[PDB]
Amino acid sequence: PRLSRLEIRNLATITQLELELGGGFCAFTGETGAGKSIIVDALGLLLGGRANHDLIRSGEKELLVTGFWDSASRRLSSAGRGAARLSGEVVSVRELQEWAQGRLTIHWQHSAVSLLSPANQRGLLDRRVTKEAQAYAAAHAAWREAVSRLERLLVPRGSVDALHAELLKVGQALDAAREREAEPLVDSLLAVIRELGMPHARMEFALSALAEPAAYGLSDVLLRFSANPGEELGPLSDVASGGELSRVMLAVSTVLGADTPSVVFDEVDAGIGGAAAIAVAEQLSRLADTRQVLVVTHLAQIAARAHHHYKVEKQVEDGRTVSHVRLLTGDERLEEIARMLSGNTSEAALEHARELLA
Repeated sequence: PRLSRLEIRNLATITQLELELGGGFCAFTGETGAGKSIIVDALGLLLGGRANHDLIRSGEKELLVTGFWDSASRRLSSAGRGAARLSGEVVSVRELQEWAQGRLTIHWQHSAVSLLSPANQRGLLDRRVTKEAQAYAAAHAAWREAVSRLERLLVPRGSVDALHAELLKVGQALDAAREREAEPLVDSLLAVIRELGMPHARMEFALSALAEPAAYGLSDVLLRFSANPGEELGPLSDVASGGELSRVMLAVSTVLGADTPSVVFDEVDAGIGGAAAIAVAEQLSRLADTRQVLVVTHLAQIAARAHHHYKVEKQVEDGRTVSHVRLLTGDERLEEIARMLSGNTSEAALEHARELLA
């Protein structure tokens, strides 16, 4: 159920943009900043993101972003208001978020409600030990019944104390499974991450013991990461580069899978190149075997692996240079790839382009 169509009106450098985009790996090249507005900035609004009025075109009163998979829309008004819609129905932004978060994932900018959320960091590990986790859940639920009944009432509490013993007993079994399955899981992620321009990345799952039992266990499960050799581990939110976060999100996404039909990465080509850039294009390609991945890129290595190569271009319209997008046919695409390497076609550029595409 990919994002089939995208309509943007009066957003930044875009007067009117109707984009039929679909498939697996979609690459946006050309005017990269413009591409970001389409893919990161615009789609961000559909996700129920901030109401950034800076996004409204320079001399315009209001912008509109419609997306078709079912439709969702976000309208920002220079007045100070706006509106969200789900299939033509004025809904609340909170509902737009809950709905769109089942369809879209934008990385770096919106990893917070995806994999970096406290609930999902834990989920990563807990879906490797479902048996133990379900064992806890059952124990915890049964214990809540005992506590409930006991509250409904010198008075015996014999059952609730036995159940609480199981709860801790089982709860500890869970932590043991967690720590057990953590290393192999961290190892599989690092295997990929270290090929994406972070050869000395370190990563671990940390269990934090809770004061009281949670519905999800006896401990908090946190994901800690350091990109460089000299650095100390820490939250993934503490990576110095947005691009680095994106590339770590990519790795996790291909290794363990994405949870939405469409995923967006911004800047995953940021601070890398050469070998590192090829490894990224390869991971993107694989994630696209099951998903629609939308990236804006300036590296021919990445573009050449796209199922669809879009070029963001510039045209004058009412004396103003606006943005325009269009699919690349094949030979036109080959030309673009060469331009991205050599900045203009050179028999060798075409020869390098030929290989990148194949």
